[PDB]
Amino acid sequence: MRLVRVNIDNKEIFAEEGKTILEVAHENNIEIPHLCYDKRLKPYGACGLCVVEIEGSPKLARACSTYVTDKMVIKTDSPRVRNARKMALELLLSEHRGDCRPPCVLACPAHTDCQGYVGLIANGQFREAVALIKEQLPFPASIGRVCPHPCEEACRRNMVDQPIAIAELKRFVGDIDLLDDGYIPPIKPKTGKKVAIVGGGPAGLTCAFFLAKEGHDIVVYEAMPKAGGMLRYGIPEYRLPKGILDKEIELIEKMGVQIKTNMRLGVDISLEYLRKNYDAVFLAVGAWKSSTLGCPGDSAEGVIGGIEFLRKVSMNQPVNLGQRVLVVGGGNTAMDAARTAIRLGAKEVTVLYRRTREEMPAEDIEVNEAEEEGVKFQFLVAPIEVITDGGRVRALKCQRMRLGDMDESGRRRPVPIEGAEVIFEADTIISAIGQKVRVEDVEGLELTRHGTIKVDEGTYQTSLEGVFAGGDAVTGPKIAIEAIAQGKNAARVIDSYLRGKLEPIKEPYYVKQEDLTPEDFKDRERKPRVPLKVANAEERKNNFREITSTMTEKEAIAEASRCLECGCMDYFECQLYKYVNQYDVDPQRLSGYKHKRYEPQKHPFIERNPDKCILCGLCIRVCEEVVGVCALGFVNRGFETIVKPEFGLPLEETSCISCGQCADICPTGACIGKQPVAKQVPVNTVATKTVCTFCGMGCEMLVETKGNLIFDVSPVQSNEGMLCAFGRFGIKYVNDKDRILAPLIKVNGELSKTTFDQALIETAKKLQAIRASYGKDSIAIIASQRLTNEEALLLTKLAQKLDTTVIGSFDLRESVLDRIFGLNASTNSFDEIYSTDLIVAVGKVAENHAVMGAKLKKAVELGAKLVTINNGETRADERAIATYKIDNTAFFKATIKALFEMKAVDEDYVSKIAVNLDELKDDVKNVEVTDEASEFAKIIAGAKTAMVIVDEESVSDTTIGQLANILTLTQKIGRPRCGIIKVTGLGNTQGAWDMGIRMSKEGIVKLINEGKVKAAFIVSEDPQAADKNLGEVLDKLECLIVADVFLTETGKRADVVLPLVSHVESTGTVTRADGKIQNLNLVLKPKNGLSNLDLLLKLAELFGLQYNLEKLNREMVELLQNENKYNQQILYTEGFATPDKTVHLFVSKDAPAFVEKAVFDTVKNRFEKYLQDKHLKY
Amino acid sequence: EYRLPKGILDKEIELIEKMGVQIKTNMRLGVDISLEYLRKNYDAVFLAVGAWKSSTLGCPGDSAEGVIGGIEFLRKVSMNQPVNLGQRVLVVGGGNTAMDAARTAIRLGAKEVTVLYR
Amino acid sequence: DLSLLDPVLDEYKGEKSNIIAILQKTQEIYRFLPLDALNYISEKTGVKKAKIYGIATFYAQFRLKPV
Ligand SMILES: Cc1cc2nc3c(=O)[nH]c(=O)nc-3n(C[C@H](O)[C@H](O)[C@H](O)COP(=O)(O)OP(=O)(O)OC[C@H]3O[C@@H](n4cnc5c(N)ncnc54)[C@H](O)[C@@H]3O)c2cc1C
Ligand code: SF4
Ligand code: SF4
Ligand code: SF4
Ligand code: SF4
Ligand code: SF4
Ligand code: SF4
Ligand code: FES
Repeated sequence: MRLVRVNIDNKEIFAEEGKTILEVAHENNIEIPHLCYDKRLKPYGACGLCVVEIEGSPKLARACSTYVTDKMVIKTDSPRVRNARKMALELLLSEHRGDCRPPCVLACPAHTDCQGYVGLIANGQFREAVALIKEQLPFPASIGRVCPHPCEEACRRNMVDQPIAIAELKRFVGDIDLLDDGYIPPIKPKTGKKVAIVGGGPAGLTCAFFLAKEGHDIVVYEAMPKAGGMLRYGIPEYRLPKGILDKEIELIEKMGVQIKTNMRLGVDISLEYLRKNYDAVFLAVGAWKSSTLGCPGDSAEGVIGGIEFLRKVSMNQPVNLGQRVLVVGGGNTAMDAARTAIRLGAKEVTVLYRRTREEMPAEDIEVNEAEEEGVKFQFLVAPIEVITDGGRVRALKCQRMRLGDMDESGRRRPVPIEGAEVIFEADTIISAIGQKVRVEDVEGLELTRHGTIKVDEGTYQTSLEGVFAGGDAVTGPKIAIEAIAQGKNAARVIDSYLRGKLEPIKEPYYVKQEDLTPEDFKDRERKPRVPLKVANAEERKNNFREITSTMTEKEAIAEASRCLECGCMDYFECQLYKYVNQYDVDPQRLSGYKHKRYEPQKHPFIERNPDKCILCGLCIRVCEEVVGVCALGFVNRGFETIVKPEFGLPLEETSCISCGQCADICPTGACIGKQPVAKQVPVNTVATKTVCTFCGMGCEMLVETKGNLIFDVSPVQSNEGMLCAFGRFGIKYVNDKDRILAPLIKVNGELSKTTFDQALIETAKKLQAIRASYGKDSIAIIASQRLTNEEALLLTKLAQKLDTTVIGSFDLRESVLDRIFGLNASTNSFDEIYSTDLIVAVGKVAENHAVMGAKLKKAVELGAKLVTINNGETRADERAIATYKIDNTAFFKATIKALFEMKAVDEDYVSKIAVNLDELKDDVKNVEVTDEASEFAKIIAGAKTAMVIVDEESVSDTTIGQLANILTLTQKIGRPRCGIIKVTGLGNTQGAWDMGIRMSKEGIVKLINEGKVKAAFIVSEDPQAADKNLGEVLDKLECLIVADVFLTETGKRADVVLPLVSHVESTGTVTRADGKIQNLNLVLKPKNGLSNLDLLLKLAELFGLQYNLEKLNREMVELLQNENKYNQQILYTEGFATPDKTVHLFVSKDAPAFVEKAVFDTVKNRFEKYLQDKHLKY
Repeated sequence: EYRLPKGILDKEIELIEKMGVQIKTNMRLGVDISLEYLRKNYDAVFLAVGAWKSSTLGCPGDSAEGVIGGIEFLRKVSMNQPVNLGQRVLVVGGGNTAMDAARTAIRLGAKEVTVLYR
Repeated sequence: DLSLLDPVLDEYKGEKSNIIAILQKTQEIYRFLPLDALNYISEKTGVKKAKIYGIATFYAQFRLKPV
């Protein structure tokens, strides 16, 4: 080898020869875009995103294909490269039909993940929904109570029946969160920076919330006695109760924000003080100066500003109303003042607006409600004079006006009508025509002509350096969520400025669908919206009690289940979106004809969408090169190309095995794997690495969860990075709602729920009664093979405590390997498949285990020779040099005789290492050698190294023994790259056998039939469902105790049913088929709070066994060491494990080579039944 | 357990331990601890050992296998230790021990249990 | 019918690199490539079905609709 010297982005690198530029840049922390590149597949070159400029070459070179040479200067971000990538991304977007974020998210000024928390509500994850809200909205309940909800105006469900009640759902989850201890987001470590926020309103509190999250020291100066702003001294109590506001502000203060109330800028505190002792200052003073009437006599007593009147009312200060009140204005202030006056005892309240009803800035619902309460309205009327008699207002003279022409807004301009004047009798006049920023609070700042503070757009920075502003002080009076969005943006900008580099807010570019029409939703089911509970007008017009009430949990879930899921499910993991955000792409210039070919499918696991396919070919290349099924392919040619299954059939009708590799390799959400949850929702999940337990290959995986629900499973890029149907999709049983979480005991002949202590006591007493009455060896323990090593060891210990040697499993087959070699284990490891010379795959190795099929495909591609022995067709027969279809073990006897005849057996060494050779020769002396047996013997003899892969769950023990004999005769045992590997049927078969569970189904059934066994303790097995003939056998047991995840058909006939938890809720140790020890991590906490090991430890402590996880692990390690099996990659290197230390050659009579058996494990049987019902393969 | 559940007893003993009493279990007088040790390092010693030796039958053959003391049998049952019961059980006595043993044997699967009182 | 393809499949057997010729002969015989005929070819020659559909739809000379 040679070390090549390259230069990538002005950084000298010493890379290795034969590497692509992509690999070198990846290993040297240089980012190169790529969409059609995978490490396990040959280069394709379609997308053209990885183009880099190489000095000395005129054309841009693909980094996924070009190999680094010596003295190579590579520029991966030159303007030529940037333009090429931008053009490629624009071309890809021109044919893209998707929705990066739903219209509900885009319509919200704070850009709250509306679809996210709506879908989380529909799944029952209320705390996760609240946490998602608090990522952009610190006040879920308060804002949900008071918000015009523009998101519902943009909701796509408007095209079907009625927009989703997003505000109501947010209020519901906010109420749930506030009912218990509130949710505080994680706080970054203290940065030692102090920020001074002036104002305790939504903008200031939002800035404090999003700056304390960054670890800064936050102090909020508030002039009013209590924080809240116009959410407290504006909005009345019947619309927003102040207890909720107090609770939210207390939650904010719990984050470390110091709110100094009664501190006023310019009166108690000067701006110089803040600028001197604080790094940054954010002003959120708001518009706190109501506009004067603007007509003569506006200063007469009896005329009061709207916001001042509402502040006096909220503060419970004495106000001077009367029988007759008129409110001048049309905003929220006018309507709130009118309704407050109605509730404060005014007999007549009349609202005067200069425009008409249609141009009323107030919401229609508020106006209608006030009309129900008794507020009268006069439109097209504006004030011109205040008739005051003795210094107190007597009436007000208005000039009627009419809509003449257009205005600055462009809709319509009202102009006065000459000769039209009306006198309205007035005891109180509330001028609520709008509010302006108080000039005193904003001294020393440059003011916009409108009176608001002038700030630089995108940075929220005032004229003074280090002083920021936002909210109503900058934009004028708006809705509260706009102020919250301003506060959040200003907080992000202030954090950037504090870090040193000030960066203006950059709005991302989203792919959105604007061609949608209601005709696209003509097939969706119409569901009624959630009813709104509104208090009676007569009863509510007298008190300040809240009008609307929060929805119930059932109504909230039913409402959130109405969502159409408009946003892309791959938003958080789409790379096309990331790349189009990284480059200034202008898609409109190239937009044109776009295909619409998505048709819904019935596949329960994988959903394909042709409209988001960038035609990278990754799914086809991974189904053909790695999996080897070749169920996908290109269809048509040119602009009409589409990825389709075999003959365009549904994925279930093809040979697809539902591995999900196509969904895992797709970059742009065209192919996705459906989440195992009630409602699909695109969420940012957390991934934990664990081990699949559905067969002995022990594939590692990353389980991605959000809350207590599992949302996805991804393969680990260890080797071929592959998962089969089980590991990828059968993790759905963790979220299953049919799981039992509390024990059941038999009361009055029926199973009913109880406590764990009582159930375990009953179990112990029943077992003790059986042992006492019927003596020793009368209790059978039928444990599943998916339990950890510690649980199996504990079950063996408990069986010793019960004086019973019947410790076995219904999934266990009769052993042959321990009578030949000494140990029932695989001699070699999965790492020697690649380096062996010949592979003998016996049974349905590829069909049962798809990952092993991919491993064999890779090994044969690397140079190995494959010989498949089976009875029917196999996917491995394509690349097999020799294929044998057999049904009897006479084939192996004939092979042994052929080996002996050609003198391919070194009799001296074999007789030295293997006793029982004369009998084997005598046994094979009479069989007839066939052509197939002779060919197989020639192949075996001519191979330097040989590995025999045996599917233990579909191969009889006679075949295994005969193959062991063949390996021993040709001296292919105990050496590197030679041996026998058993692919066990379940996750921890090897560990269960090593711990002491070594009784097969037949022995236990026989013992029950003779009447020797009178009770059974079944741990997560389903004898009744899997086998009908066992139903009578279970009738012979006096007592049956079942420990299962689900209430199976065999748990319904038990006396005690104990609940188990999934394998993602239990930490421990499992053993791979080759003997490798792997760790089961804790992805989720146990749903009932008790793990399987905890339950079994409680039961054992009831018998006087003092154990824990560490002690059991130590005992397991000692047990493995005593058999010379611990951390040994190759077995029998020194000598065999038989007492003679020799091979006891397998001599027996002929028998069927392969067997078909059921699965007794509960979860695996359930998932296999599910796949059979859905007509899927695996 | 059907007359006094052990959870209640555990809760009461935990309440007692909450007062500052240190209960050293598995410590036996004369085997693990000598009386001199207690008399030397403690001001006062209070012995509450109780009557923990069941009376033998007092008839020839009382040592034959299949004859077990009442309190020892009940202790084995409570500790969930394996006892060698059978279809036929006779309890000799008339106290609380005899009745508890008879009812435990009935609940432990004995077909018929007969109590012999003089 | 499917027996009409029996001679062609017998002529181009032993190698899975002659699928385009088989498709052309099927196109000449049936005047189109029915999905049942493509299934029969896929079963007889041993080439994967997706490959057959791709090679068939690649060219404009092969049309999968009855005359
Ligand atoms: C009557 C009324 C009804 C409304 N109804 C709704 C509704 O139904 N829905 C909706 O979405 N929005 C509504 N709004 C709008 C919403 O209340 C405001 O737009 C929002 O609160 C703006 O908050 P802010 O932080 O910009 O300023 P504000 O909340 O107006 O004030 C912020 C804080 O600044 C403080 N402050 C002022 N001067 C100083 C100073 N010199 N020193 C220190 N602190 C100072 C004040 O004490 C106040 O606490 C309503 C507003 C009003 C007036
Ligand atoms: S596939 Fe990616 S780019 Fe396309 S809509 Fe979905 S998230 Fe956006
Ligand atoms: S804050 Fe208002 S606009 Fe935003 S999602 Fe909630 S109701 Fe809609
Ligand atoms: S249907 Fe759901 S995702 Fe679509 S706009 Fe409405 S709330 Fe958002
Ligand atoms: S899920 Fe089916 S189509 Fe996708 S890669 Fe696996 S076998 Fe191929
Ligand atoms: S569907 Fe297949 S070809 Fe299309 S983007 Fe996904 S992986 Fe690439
Ligand atoms: S091959 Fe076995 S270990 Fe791997 S994913 Fe499938 S069931 Fe799980
Ligand atoms: S061309 Fe190299 S990743 Fe696409």
